[PDB]
Amino acid sequence: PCTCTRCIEEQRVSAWFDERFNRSMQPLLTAKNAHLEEDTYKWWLRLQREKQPNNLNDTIRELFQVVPGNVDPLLEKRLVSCRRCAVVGNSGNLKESYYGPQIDSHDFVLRMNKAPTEGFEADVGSKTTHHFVYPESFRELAQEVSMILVPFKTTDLEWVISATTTGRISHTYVPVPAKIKVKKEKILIYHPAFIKYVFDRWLQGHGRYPSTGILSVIFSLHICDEVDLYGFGADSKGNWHHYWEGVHDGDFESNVTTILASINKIRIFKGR
Ligand SMILES: CC(=O)N[C@H]1[C@@H](Oc2ccccc2[N+](=O)O)O[C@H](CO)[C@H](O)[C@@H]1O[C@@H]1O[C@H](CO)[C@H](O)[C@H](O)[C@H]1O
Repeated sequence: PCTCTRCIEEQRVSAWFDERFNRSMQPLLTAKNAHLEEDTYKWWLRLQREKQPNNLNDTIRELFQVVPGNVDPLLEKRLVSCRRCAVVGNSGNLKESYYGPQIDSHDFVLRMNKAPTEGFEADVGSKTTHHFVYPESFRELAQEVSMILVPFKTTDLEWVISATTTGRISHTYVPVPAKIKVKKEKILIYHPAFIKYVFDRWLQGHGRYPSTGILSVIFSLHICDEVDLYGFGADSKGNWHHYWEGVHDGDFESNVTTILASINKIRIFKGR
């Protein structure tokens, strides 16, 4: 049992939560766990429908010649008794929220997409432990930050290989960076099967596939004991914009987070 006030894993608090949460899921890819079931693989290929993708097992073998192939799938949660995490979305409800110090007080701070901290630190914090990206939504990261690649197609895994070595992939469905500066040892890979678990069990099949925001939340339910959300949802005026500047069912995903908050499995900080 964790030593926090409450523990996300705890069963028999909410049967709605217990129906959905599966403690056996592994959120990160490793050489050990990389075999996909045929149904999961076919579903994952259908997300972006690449023509004639390379063999996935060959692609993953080549990937783990480059980035670490034996990460602990819960990032060494077994060595801590209360891991507290902040998941920071991109909403302009963070503007003038002054949430930075409270965000930075957490053990892990998880960010996503091209969201910057520089010049926004009083609102969004300066700490990042983990940052979710995909080739089409990447920005250079500070050297301490773990990069969590979320792969939506075979080419996303080939892009990690390329962008840290030969720099041969510069376009997917849009232009993508040919090179990144992230150290290979700092790269983590979101497991495809965990994407499908989010879609089937948490989203009950709503949307074409899950948004990055909700993938980040459910990932954090597994790796953390206590989760606080910042920068999710609209602002107080009903605007959806980013704090610095038809694929997903954002209303259904929103409602999952609202329900999670109502049963004290997360806390949501609404901002401004
Ligand atoms: C808006 C939308 O449907 N985006 C899809 C679409 O994207 C494009 C296809 C062809 C040309 C330009 C774009 N694009 O810049 O919008 O199809 C691709 C697959 O080919 C993706 O599914 C786009 O969806 C985005 O996918 C990323 C992950 O790659 C992430 O889930 C975004 O939230 C999602 O909008």
